[PDB]
Amino acid sequence: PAVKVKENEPFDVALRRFKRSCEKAGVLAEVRSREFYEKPTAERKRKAAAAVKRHAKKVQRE
Amino acid sequence: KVKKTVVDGIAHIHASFNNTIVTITDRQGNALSWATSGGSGFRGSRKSTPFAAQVAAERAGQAALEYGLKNLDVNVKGPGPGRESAVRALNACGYKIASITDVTPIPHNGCRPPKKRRV
Amino acid sequence: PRRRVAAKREVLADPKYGSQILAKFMNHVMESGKKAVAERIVYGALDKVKERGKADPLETFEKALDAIAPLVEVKSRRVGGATYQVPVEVRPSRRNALAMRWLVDFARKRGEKSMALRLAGELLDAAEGKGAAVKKREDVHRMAEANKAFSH
RNA sequence: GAGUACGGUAGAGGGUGGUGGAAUUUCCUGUGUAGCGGUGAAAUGCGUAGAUAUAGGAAGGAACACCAGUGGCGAAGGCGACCACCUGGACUGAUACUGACACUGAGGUGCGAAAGCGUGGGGAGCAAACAGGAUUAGAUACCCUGGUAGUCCACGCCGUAAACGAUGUCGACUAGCCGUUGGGAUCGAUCUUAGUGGCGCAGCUAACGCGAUAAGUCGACCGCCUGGGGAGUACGGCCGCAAGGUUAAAACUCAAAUGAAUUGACGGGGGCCCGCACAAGCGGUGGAGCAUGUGGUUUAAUUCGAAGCAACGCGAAGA
Ligand SMILES: [Mg+2]
Ligand SMILES: [Mg+2]
Ligand SMILES: [Mg+2]
Ligand SMILES: [Mg+2]
Ligand SMILES: [Mg+2]
Ligand SMILES: [Mg+2]
Ligand SMILES: [Mg+2]
Ligand SMILES: [Mg+2]
Ligand SMILES: [Mg+2]
Ligand SMILES: [Mg+2]
Ligand SMILES: [Mg+2]
Ligand SMILES: [Mg+2]
Ligand SMILES: [Mg+2]
Ligand SMILES: [Mg+2]
Ligand SMILES: [Mg+2]
Ligand SMILES: [Mg+2]
Ligand SMILES: [Mg+2]
Ligand SMILES: [Mg+2]
Ligand SMILES: [Mg+2]
Ligand SMILES: [Mg+2]
Ligand SMILES: [Mg+2]
Ligand SMILES: [Mg+2]
Ligand SMILES: [Mg+2]
Ligand SMILES: [Mg+2]
Ligand SMILES: [Mg+2]
Repeated sequence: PAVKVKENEPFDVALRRFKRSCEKAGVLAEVRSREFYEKPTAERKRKAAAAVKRHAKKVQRE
Repeated sequence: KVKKTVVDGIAHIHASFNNTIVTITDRQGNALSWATSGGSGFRGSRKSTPFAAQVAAERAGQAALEYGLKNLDVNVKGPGPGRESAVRALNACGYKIASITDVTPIPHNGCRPPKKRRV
Repeated sequence: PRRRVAAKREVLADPKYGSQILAKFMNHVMESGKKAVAERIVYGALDKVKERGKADPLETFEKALDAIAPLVEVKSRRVGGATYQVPVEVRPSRRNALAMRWLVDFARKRGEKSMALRLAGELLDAAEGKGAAVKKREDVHRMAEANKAFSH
């Protein structure tokens, strides 16, 4: 979420560095996850669906 | 009618889903001027585009140039569009970029967010 | 068309001037297949241009179309609940078509003795830009900046 | 079979105190100005009485991102900040010990999400009721701006849930393959245990499907069902402060109600493709006058028929 400037490179490489750092931080995901309250039933349902999708992907890898 | 000089101030971006607010202060956080996409004549649906963010940022920078401000430390806060528009648009006014920081407040557990929208 | 197999025919039958844009303007001004009527009307208009204008009339013609062609065009797209408009760069071939159509349709609305001297009047007006066709062109052009927000 | 003694592991298992950081809100102060907020678009609302952004400070409440996992623990409900104290159970290794001390269980006895009730506290965010602004034919809703009980704590009550694996507890047998949690043994591999998942042979099933975590093959005990409504309702009994809970009918009425799967049709489901279907253009109808057909009215008759696209210059290529 913060990057320094040094050694007079063009103001595009640092921009892509900042973008990459922000998307490594995952700020957008967390700020989207706080827009509305998710009741726990929906949370367990989403986690179960993600788990079954992940296991299906891993099985289909062979 | 008085006049004062300042160098190496800080510019701030509040980029929400509906608007973006660009302000300029000194290192002590005292406002000099400010620009808002609402006051530029965008009014809602147009208010959200990154182009309006660029316009507001460049207007704020041009207003800041009167006091000098050869250096600018910029904070951005909020997930709205134009999170990157203002960063590029500030150089259009001829400013030296010293640090770009993201200060989006992340609740750890905190209060509870409002109810889900049923649309 | 979904298939996109429809090729285009090429027309080049300039009688005496041996140009290209002239014939397409002929087709634009031609109405109900009156090709010879279009011949004589446009040639009388060009004669009036030549007697009024010191230089040759073809470069005046192309300069007039240079000041009527719109660089960008606005086109409505509905976002699914709101009626927006989007500015887009005009296709290079489409520029000449818009130029010719606008110039003809604006020369049609003068109201003087005939449309030969109407065509001459807007050909000289568009030669620098004090006509009404240039007025519509600049209005459409400025609508783009009026809607630059969406663009993408 | 069951249990006891002895070492070692893992865990959001329970209870009582203390302590953390982030974030929201409110209040105070500083420069600075005219907008902020919100939406599909708006408006209500907040605004030079200086907001949001921003800097500094103060109080207060609640939840514990990242770890985090088909992961773990608990009889079930359920249990995620860190630390100490009190405490229950499970897993694992060898030896000794008790010598059937077991399983199930009508009655009864407890624990039991959320909402709710009583007394006393607290109250930041959220949010039934409610107020206003929208949308609409209406909108006592969905959407937006606020907002009270409640959500938080102590004690007491209430006994309910799609309280679900819609699958009672206990025990013994029956091909295999790929994960994973936490322990052992042998030489990364193999072997063996208690869980936790995905496939799958026999076998079972109306079918779906289950398949060593059986819905297979068998035993022990218990609970429950007998067409759909009426109805988990009435009356009586027993509980509760109340809300209500539990046990639990009949008259009357119908010839069905129901489960799984199949073909088609449909969808404000999805994916590909086509057509003057849109889009890009040109010229029209709807406005005026007249021709011609039809509907309606009148008449003695205005002779019959054709009626969304697929009737109306149509049978009629001649009243
Ligand atoms: Mg909201
Ligand atoms: Mg403030
Ligand atoms: Mg028992
Ligand atoms: Mg009993
Ligand atoms: Mg009991
Ligand atoms: Mg409760
Ligand atoms: Mg209470
Ligand atoms: Mg109270
Ligand atoms: Mg509301
Ligand atoms: Mg009440
Ligand atoms: Mg029940
Ligand atoms: Mg449960
Ligand atoms: Mg049941
Ligand atoms: Mg068994
Ligand atoms: Mg299977
Ligand atoms: Mg069965
Ligand atoms: Mg019956
Ligand atoms: Mg009852
Ligand atoms: Mg009773
Ligand atoms: Mg279909
Ligand atoms: Mg069209
Ligand atoms: Mg007509
Ligand atoms: Mg008419
Ligand atoms: Mg008839
Ligand atoms: Mg016809």
